[PDB]
Amino acid sequence: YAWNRKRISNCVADYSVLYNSASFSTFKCYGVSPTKLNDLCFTNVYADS
Amino acid sequence: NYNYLYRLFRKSNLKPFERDISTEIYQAGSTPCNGVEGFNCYFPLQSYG
Repeated sequence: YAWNRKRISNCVADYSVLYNSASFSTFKCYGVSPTKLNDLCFTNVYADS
Repeated sequence: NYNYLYRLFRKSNLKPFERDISTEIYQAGSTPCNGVEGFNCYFPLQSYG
């Protein structure tokens, strides 16, 4: 009920490690794709745990 | 009636008036998908609900 929300900025939101990492098994992007994520920018990302 | 299928993954968008009947397993990453499965390997065909 107290899930955090960390606004991310002034730092590159690298995602290659996610692709490189083999620990993750399920990874679905229903709005974008990793292929076009290279040339696609997001205003800000909130890390909610 | 689930006899109706559709393709969900492709290397590239097919040209107009092209029929695709390929059934090879789709690999999300660059690593080869040997055998019938592999890392993030899924069947590209899904039935209609």
